[PDB]
Amino acid sequence: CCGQESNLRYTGFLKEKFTFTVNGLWPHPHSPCLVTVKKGEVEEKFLAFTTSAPSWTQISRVVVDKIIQNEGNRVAAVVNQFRNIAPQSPLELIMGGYRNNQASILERRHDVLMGNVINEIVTVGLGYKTALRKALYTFAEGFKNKDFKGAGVSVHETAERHFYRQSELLIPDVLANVNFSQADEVIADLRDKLHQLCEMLFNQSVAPYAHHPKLISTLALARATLYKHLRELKP
DNA sequence: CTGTTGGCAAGCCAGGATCTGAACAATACCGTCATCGAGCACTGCACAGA
Ligand SMILES: [Zn+2]
Repeated sequence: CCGQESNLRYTGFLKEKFTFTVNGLWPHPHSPCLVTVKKGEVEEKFLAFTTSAPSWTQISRVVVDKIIQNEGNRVAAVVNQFRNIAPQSPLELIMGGYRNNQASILERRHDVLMGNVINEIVTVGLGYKTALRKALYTFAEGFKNKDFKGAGVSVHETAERHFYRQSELLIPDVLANVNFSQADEVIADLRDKLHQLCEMLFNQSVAPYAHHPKLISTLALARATLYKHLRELKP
C-alpha cells in the first residue's frame, strides 16, 4: 500500500454481519452540517458529497469552505473553535470526502496540504454554478410535471458535475495570472468563459429532448431562468 | 486591289377592398453497489466389484 518496509504485515481479516440502531444524531466535531427546520424541531444532517463533489485543482479547500460559509450549512466544531480563538486569523481547510453509490465509490475529492482574490474567484465560480442549477432544476421539475420519464428529471445533477470538470480547465491559467493589477481583468475574462460554459452545458443537458413539442414551455422557462441569473452575475 | 461619315433616342399619370388560418391521442423497459450462508447444480476421482 505504501511501499515501505515493515516487520509485521497483515494479509487478511475476518468480518460478519452486525446491525444495531443509533437514534438521534451524535455531535461529531469533525464535519460540517446542514440545518433544516421541519415542523417546530431543528434537524441537522452532516454534509456529504451527494450528487456532486465540488472541486477545483489547487483550491478545492476554498470551494468547499465557501459552500459551507454561504450556501443552512454550518462549520465543523473544530473550525468553530478556531474562529473563536483567532477571529482575525486566516483560515484554510484540510478536507475530504467520497461520492458513492452504496458500496461503490464513484468519486474522491481531498485537499491535504500543509488569497482574497482566490476567495473572489471561488465566489464567482459558485455563482455561475448556481445559475446553471436553478435553470436545469426548473427544466427537470417541468419535465417531471409533464409526466415525462427518463433521465430528464436529473439533468441538473449531471450538468453540475460537468460544470466543475469543464471549469477546472480554466483554473490553472487563472491562478497563474493573478496579481494586484491583473486581478480584475482575469476575473472578468473568467466570467465571460463561465457564462459561455453555462450556456453550452445547458444546451448539452437539454439536447436529448429536442423535438419534444410538449416540453417547449418547460424548456423556454428554463432558458429564461438561466439568462435571468446570468445577467445578475455581471457586475 | 479597294467597304464611309454626322446627327438624333420623349413626356404625363395611375397599383384596391372584403374575410377566413383546426382538432384528438400517444413519449417504454433492463443491467452495468455489496454482503452472508444456505440450498442445490457441473465435474472430475479414482476405484471394487460387476
Ligand atoms: Zn504501508
